[PDB]
Amino acid sequence: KPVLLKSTETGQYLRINPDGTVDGTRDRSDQHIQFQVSPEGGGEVLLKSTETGQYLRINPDGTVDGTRDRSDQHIQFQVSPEGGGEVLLKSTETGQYLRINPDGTVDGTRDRSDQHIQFQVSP
Repeated sequence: KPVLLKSTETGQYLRINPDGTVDGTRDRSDQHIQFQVSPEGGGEVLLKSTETGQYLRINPDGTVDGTRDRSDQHIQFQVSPEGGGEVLLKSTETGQYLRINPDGTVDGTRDRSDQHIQFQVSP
């Protein structure tokens, strides 16, 4: 089933836009905030835009975008329970956590103590 990925701090939902950019929004009418979680091998997941088919990618330089390249090694995530229903979403290849900043940009950070990397996943 499609889930939403909401940063607990800003109430912003992760969005992959058709043009490949990734950002945050509070417009729950946006069809582009729905994701399909699917398995990659035994312990990782992919986070796919239901509407566009793009996978969330954290690049080595910390930028976050969408790709349909299934061979990409920067689309695999580990989900860690953070207590209180919240989870962190960590890219396995680079050790970066997904972050939604207050200005609505989305990027990666290795800093596990950052307050903008906690997500609430809802159906």
